[PDB]
Amino acid sequence: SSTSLLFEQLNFLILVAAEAELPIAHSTRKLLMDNSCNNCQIYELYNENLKDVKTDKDWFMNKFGPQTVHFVISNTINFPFYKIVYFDLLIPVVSHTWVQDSVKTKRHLRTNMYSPNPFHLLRDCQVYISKSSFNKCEYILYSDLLHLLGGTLVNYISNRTTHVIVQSPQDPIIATVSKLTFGEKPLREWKFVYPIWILYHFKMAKPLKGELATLCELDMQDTSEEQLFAKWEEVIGDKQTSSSQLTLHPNKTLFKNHHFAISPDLNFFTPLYWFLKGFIEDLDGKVTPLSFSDDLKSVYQAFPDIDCYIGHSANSPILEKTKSIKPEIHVGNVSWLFYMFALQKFTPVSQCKLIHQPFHAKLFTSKELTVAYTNYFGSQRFYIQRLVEILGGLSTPELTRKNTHLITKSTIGKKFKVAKKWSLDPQNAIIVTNHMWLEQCYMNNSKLNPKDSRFQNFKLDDNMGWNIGQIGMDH
Amino acid sequence: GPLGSGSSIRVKLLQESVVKLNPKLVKHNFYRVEANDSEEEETEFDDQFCIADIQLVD
Repeated sequence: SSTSLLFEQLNFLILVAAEAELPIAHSTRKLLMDNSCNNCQIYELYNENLKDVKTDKDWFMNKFGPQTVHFVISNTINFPFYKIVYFDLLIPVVSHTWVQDSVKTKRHLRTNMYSPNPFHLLRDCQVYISKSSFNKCEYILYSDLLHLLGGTLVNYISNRTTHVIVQSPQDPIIATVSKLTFGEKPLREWKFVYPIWILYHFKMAKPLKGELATLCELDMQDTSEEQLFAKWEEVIGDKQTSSSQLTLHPNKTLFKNHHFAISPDLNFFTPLYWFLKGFIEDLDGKVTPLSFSDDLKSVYQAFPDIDCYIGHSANSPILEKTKSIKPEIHVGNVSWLFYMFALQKFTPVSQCKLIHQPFHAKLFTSKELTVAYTNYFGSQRFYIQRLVEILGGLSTPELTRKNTHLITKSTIGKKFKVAKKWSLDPQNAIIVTNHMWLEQCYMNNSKLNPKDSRFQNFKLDDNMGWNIGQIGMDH
Repeated sequence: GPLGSGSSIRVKLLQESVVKLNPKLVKHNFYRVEANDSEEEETEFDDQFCIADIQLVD
């Protein structure tokens, strides 16, 4: 067998679901070891009586740490710590073929296509969401659902972009992307779709096909609001009940005895509000939209069951007034709802992540904070994109001289080597720092010094608790 | 809310391709990509890319 440094400094956990799977686990461990993995654990699910022990984050960190686990190798998601591994710790879960194909092709293949989660219906998609179609709260919601469906969000157009999400034929991005020609050969064949392409997969938990697939395609004749409304109603309207969305997410009373007040600073396209309201009510929750003209004391007196506030911005005066009337109210954003849906448990915001509270005012500008990142995998990449976005900056998967920072947790790879040299060049002077700088800047709402020693620690993978997304969580 | 006139989008292009790009598109900037990591068989290990900021067409 051949050897390489492909998996240098990475830790793997192989979950064996049945005795017959042991030879596959052995061959995968050999592949990992021959290509220089740091550590490879094999864990036989069938050989412990796990149905009487809480397999929570503490259990997982104690059993498989103290170092982090970079990848879980499993051909199934049917193990009782899947949600804490995947949705909390943000560790990818991939089939054995991810290892086999990554060795064959001598590279770290994207993990999405190898997820064994049947709800990851968009796993093969690389999706660009147009910022000239959507406001910030719409963009964040569509990004959240795309991510929950296993797709990849991109903020650049390339010949690998599979879908471009647009609101209407009036978006100028349509003609711009269509003019990306060379001579006149196109960069690729483009698929422009309305956001109901995402929403249908999320609501129905099955692939789009037939006429409903065609209705999600951009139609340049849809020049009126009425025509857009009509397509939304046919594709995700009340006659399309969630046929198998609850098969994969069986807690139909997730939001029972909760009643959410929806802040007016969420200015959704109205059929998108209807989608969100229906999503909550389908989980036995209640919904009351607030208006800028409401007398809040009157509203909360009439609906004393309202116990949650959902809003976009931390600095909304509506939220300030709400907290003075209801001091114990849960204060979250829309992302928080979808995180509880993923966890299948109602969870107070203080036990969730930094990205699940109404967002701070932008701390940085894009001129100050345009960051490349490296050595993150899977949902960690989505998290850093979101964190940089709500700090006020821009993120890039590529490294260029436009970048102000490189964010990394280790010293491996080409970008770290290049950026370290650039940091010493006065003509460039990029800053290399770890993700805890981003997290602490946001949590403290303050521009911390990225060269502090705690942000120059590039051995964070030595402790699983330093995984990105852990800062800010209450036990 | 949404970005409007005069804004741009990011386009990742082979460096070779830039000189052949539609001359009617307005390029705000172009940046050479360094330390590219191919994560798909469709990208070759030594492909040289750039990022172009392309103005939205009027």
